[PDB]
Amino acid sequence: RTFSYTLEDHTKQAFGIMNELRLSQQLCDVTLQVKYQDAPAAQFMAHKVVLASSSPVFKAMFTMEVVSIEGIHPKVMERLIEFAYTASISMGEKCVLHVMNGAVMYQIDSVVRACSDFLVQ
Amino acid sequence: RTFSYTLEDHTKQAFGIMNELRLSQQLCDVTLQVKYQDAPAAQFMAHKVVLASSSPVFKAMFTMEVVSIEGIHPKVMERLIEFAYTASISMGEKCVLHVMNGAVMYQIDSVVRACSDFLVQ
Ligand SMILES: *[C@H]1C(C#N)=C(O)[C@@H](C)[C@@H]2CCc3c(nn(C)c3-c3cccnc3)[C@@]12C
Ligand SMILES: *[C@H]1C(C#N)=C(O)[C@@H](C)[C@@H]2CCc3c(nn(C)c3-c3cccnc3)[C@@]12C
Repeated sequence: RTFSYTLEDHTKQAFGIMNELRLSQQLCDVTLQVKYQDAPAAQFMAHKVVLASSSPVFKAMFTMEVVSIEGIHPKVMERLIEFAYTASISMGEKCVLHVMNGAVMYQIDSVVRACSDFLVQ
Repeated sequence: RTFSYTLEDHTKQAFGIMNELRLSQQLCDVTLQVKYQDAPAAQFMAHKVVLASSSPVFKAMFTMEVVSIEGIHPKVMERLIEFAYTASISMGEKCVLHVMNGAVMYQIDSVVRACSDFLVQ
């Protein structure tokens, strides 16, 4: 007989740690430079393999690097990265469209579907 | 008002992709050399930030590198890495103790508790 076991919460817990690591800027191997049209330049350190696992666009991009990002607002990028590491996203209603546009841009389909479904209303 | 959304399955899905990436040997930044006492040398490519998020011992170790691993059996290491990326682990009963010893060695407490609870019986 062969024993087997699954920890139901493991993925949620491992992501918690991965988020700590990003916040401590530990083990990061990418820096996203978001320069965008009158808004101040922002930088976001992250882990390539985590970004790739949430976005086909990031996966395509990566399969210490500094990446220039045009065409998306830093605050929008910030929220998408948070989603990549936390499985949740928040914005103030008067902006759920801007977020959606970022999520469309990065093929984060679950976020797109969420904003879209909410915007319809 | 501020909108918020959580994708319940995101962590399970992102890990699925991270596992694909490891299997395709994409974005890896560590190679674990497991040489152990009469057994053949084995190598395991992985992502530091994923190993770190499942093991305090790996986190301590990392906070393309080749790491020499002594004192643990390659097949045991293999199963622990699988657990790190899949949240599940399997072995053939006549070996759940060997696995437990590896899991103890790497402070993967949920695996230790699982084998321990099963061994008691
Ligand atoms: C509006 C908002 C709210 N409420 C947010 O929660 C965040 C997510 C938005 C970031 C992007 C943004 C916002 N307000 N504006 C006017 C923009 C913007 C500006 C220029 C180009 N694209 C977007 C926020 C702050
Ligand atoms: C026994 C086993 C079963 N059934 C497994 O599923 C895997 C996880 C074991 C790997 C380690 C191992 C096993 N059998 N032996 C004798 C060892 C071993 C040998 C020497 C030192 N430590 C462990 C497996 C194959």
